[PDB]
Amino acid sequence: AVEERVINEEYKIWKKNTPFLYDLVMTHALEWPSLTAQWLPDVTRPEGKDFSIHRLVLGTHTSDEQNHLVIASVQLPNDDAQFDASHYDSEKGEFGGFGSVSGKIEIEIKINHEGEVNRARYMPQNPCIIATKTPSSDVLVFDYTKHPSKPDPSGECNPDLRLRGHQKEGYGLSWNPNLSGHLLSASDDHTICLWDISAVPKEGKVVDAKTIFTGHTAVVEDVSWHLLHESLFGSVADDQKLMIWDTRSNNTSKPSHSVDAHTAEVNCLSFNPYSEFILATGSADKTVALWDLRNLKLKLHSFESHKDEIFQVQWSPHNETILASSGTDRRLNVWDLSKIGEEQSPEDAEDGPPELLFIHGGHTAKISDFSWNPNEPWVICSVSEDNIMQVWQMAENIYND
Amino acid sequence: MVLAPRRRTAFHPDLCSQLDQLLQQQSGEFSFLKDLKGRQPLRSGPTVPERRKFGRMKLLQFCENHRPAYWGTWNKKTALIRARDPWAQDTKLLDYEVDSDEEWEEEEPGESLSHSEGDDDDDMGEDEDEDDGFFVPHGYLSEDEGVTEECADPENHKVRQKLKAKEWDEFLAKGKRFRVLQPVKIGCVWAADRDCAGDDLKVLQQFAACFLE
Amino acid sequence: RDNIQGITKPAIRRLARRGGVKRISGLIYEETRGVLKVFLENVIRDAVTYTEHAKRKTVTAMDVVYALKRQGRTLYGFG
Amino acid sequence: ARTKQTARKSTKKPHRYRPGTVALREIRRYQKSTELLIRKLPFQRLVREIAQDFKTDLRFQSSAVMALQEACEAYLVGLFEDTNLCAIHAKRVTIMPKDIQLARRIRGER
Amino acid sequence: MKVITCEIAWHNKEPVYSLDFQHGTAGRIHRLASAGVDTNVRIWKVEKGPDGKAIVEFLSNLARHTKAVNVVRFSPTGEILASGGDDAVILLWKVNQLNKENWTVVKTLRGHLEDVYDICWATDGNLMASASVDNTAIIWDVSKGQKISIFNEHKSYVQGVTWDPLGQYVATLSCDRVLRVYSIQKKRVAFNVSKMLYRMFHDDSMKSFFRRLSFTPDGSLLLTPAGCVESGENVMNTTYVFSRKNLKRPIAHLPCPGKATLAVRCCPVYFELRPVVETGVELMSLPYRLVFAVASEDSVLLYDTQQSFPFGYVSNIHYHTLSDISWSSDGAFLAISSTDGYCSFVTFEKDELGIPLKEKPVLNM
Repeated sequence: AVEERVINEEYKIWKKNTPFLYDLVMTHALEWPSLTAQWLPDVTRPEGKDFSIHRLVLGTHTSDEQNHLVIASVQLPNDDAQFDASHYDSEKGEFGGFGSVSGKIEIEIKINHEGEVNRARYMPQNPCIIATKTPSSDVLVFDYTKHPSKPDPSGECNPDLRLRGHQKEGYGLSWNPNLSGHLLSASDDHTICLWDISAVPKEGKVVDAKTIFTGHTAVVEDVSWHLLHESLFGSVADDQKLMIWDTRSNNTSKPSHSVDAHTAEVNCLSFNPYSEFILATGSADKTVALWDLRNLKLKLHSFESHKDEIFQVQWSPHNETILASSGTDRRLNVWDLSKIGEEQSPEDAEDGPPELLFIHGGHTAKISDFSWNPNEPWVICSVSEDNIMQVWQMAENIYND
Repeated sequence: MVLAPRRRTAFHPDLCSQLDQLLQQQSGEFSFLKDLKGRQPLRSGPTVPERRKFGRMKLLQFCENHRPAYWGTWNKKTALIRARDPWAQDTKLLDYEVDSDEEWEEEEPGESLSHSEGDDDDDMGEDEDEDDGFFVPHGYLSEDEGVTEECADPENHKVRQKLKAKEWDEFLAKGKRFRVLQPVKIGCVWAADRDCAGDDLKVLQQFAACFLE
Repeated sequence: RDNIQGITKPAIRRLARRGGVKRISGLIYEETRGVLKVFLENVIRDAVTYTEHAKRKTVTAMDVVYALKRQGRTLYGFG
Repeated sequence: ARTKQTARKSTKKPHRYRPGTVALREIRRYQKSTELLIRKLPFQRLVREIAQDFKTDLRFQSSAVMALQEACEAYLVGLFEDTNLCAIHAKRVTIMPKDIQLARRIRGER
Repeated sequence: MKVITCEIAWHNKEPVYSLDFQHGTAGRIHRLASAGVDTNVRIWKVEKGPDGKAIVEFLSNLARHTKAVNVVRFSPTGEILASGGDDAVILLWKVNQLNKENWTVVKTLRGHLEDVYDICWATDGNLMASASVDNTAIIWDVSKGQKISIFNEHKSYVQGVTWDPLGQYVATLSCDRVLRVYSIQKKRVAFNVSKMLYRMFHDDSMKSFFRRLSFTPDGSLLLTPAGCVESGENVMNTTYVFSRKNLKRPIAHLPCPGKATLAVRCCPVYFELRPVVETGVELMSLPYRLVFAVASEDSVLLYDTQQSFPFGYVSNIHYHTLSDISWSSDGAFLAISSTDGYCSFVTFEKDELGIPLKEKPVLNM
């Protein structure tokens, strides 16, 4: 149990250090560990109140109990209240005060879900339809606007649209931001499925696979629709390869742009919300790689500060040059590209590459999934496998300088 | 309800065609990292000593500590504690011994009002008030019976009806919740001038003086 | 009659809920009931003396606002 | 695939505003709270018992009783805020009666 | 005019109940004296800023009131402040931490049994008139400080008093929907203005502590707020104007639909008669014109004398009800108090309202 001891000691050191580095930390302990997390774009800022309410979409990984898709609501103090003449400290010498003006995370809506929620991604066009990936072959599609806040006491679940077409479970799922209703899933059966929910009749409940993919030679880890294009989506699998797909092509097993990505098995990818040519792919070799869709032959860079596998690489909805990588290392590095190839002193370079901008050491166990807040800047909700959901944000002195 | 924008860049009709053309050329002439240092990276916005010298207030809320959630400005400057290495140790600036354990060694039965209780619980009941009149019209009738001051009964009834209507209107206005009252300033108009705006002249002539004979 | 315990426990809970606190000892409800009874006593006594010094019988909201001003507090939307 | 481990089930004293540089323009406190949180029957009976203790035939109006209720809710939320401040100053999050008397004596009404 | 709501903590953001200005100083820097629930009479320096904004500079903090301070009224000379608290105590502060000057309570007056609401000074400044919740309007002498008269002829609270500048009448108006005028020497209720040919003034049910009324400094107009006229649906909130020729019946009235009027304070400096445009009803035909303001609950109505309709209107400046207004000695200011905690300042340009008379006409005392 020495590993647990050193992990707890490092977490205590990080908690003591967190006033210096962070600007809003809200550690929360979920009832069950969540295998997914994702902010919702709707932010409520009621008049006469100094706190704004956001919303998350967290799954639940339960050993025996029923797994409920949790839609939590966080509360964060407003920017207007972020600088107020409240009080002062005689000994601390900082105009702080603990008090009771604090955030709060409350679970709003829970929906019964068969098996664990591997990945719960909401449809961006309608941020009410939610698609989850089950340990079974099928993919459920929920809609919390049409479901009660309190889950049905019976263990049976009633998904709004059960999507079939696979033979196993795969954590990789991604909606199509431009085409309304299209869905993608990266099963472990070395197959990718594209589903057109917008064409489902009102009385339809089970929809087969509109399009199948077979080009990958191993279990597809994650896929993602292009943020700007329409019929372009990447796919990273255990075959240590990345293939950029196009749905307009008649061939379904033809890897339009097949390039070996990393020595180990690629694990995730995410396209830049601003640049139409840049995607960042994780790896099991602890090497986040930048790619340019103009030329897939050579990686733009090979970000190397992790010591273990990298599970989820997410870009920033506020900056086109800010990354974020996480994995089994319990370390959510927040990379950036503005410091690419910057000369640094050895004392300041021993910490890591200049591309690294922040390290989140406040997770005792592995980071499962995380997502940037689309409204607030730099606010990240990262859920770990030890029933911890942190909503953190680094201080203004690390990025603004 | 404020929704974050789905697109953070202007919709270029030729963007898809240009991307499709570049996807087939596969030319390595373009380097993105080279152009990054030569231009400002794209960004998007959100969807006692003076404050400006203190910085904006930090929230540090933790679930596992009994101490409440720190919400206040932090201004201590320590060069050793770098963001690239959070677990750096900076002695003589923050003693690395626990503080929350000192804050609350509670061991009390404190009704556990943090969450899940105190709000869901509720009750209901009914009551009738006849001997004791806690009503605006009933109270007015009781005070009129107690003292009349030789007042007119129809006038009293009209006053009671107007008071009830005013109470209803005030209750309706209470439903508007916060309502910012924009100041109304009207310039020093005069009847001598003829170039004044008709709006102000009318909104002030509405307050004329009704002379009595 | 003797309905001192009329103010229900969840009323006190909600009062504290928007009172900032989220951690209350269980034996505070009697203290809150006593505090509210004493405040009622003082406010109603002042309001009744204002009414008596107005040659009236039924206490209205203006008398209550006068009483609260005498105590040192203010009431908004009524006077 | 990714190996998955077992899921662990879980569960200073004077606040006198300085006469200057206070640009406060709050509007929430200047309107009715519209949150009574007290049923009319118990508060009504309480006011009735206080009134009959004080003087007979001291009838009230629904406006006057609503004014009582609003004033008392404001007084009690202020008291609970002050007890919060006193408890925080006392390095303890849970209120106690002694915190109630301390807040009352700080407000000057005790 | 320029409306500058002073977003400043006057009295702990607690209600401010009355204001006043110093009428003995001819400079462009004016000395205000607020009062409120905070049991403190804060005196401030008020002057026009670089851009004409009315900024408030703190002068002194005055603290000898055990309860809330309702009405503050400088003497006509300006050197003897008054302070009518809620403890039936009338401090008379005369000059000589955060204070830039010192004010010491010269004399304490003990004549009332309840809260004091309105205070007025005689033209000579050697007398007083205080209206208190105790259904009594007292008359005090500063030299000796004893109750020389008690007009306990009311039925409810008295919330407004004034002194006729010519020195003949003392108009006291209660919450009994009645107006009373007391002679200086006779000390009798000669004018019991209550009915017109239904009762005119508001009952005790309206949402305003004060019913302050003031004679015009000329001394020929008696302006009394909180009046109701049976001309609209059932009530029209107005402000009757009375003339010395016939004070039983007002010459006219100034309806203020919306919020009821509760204060009237006339600008002491006279103005030259503006050229006649043959479009006004001439409230009073006098060789000089003067400006007053009739503050309703949440509005101000700056009238004139040669013009029927008001020449100004200021509303929605304060979220809660207004309590008192005051004009500067030079007439370039109008400090409007409020119960929400802040006071707004209405500022005018030099010789903007009109042309002040070079020689102030005398009044036959």
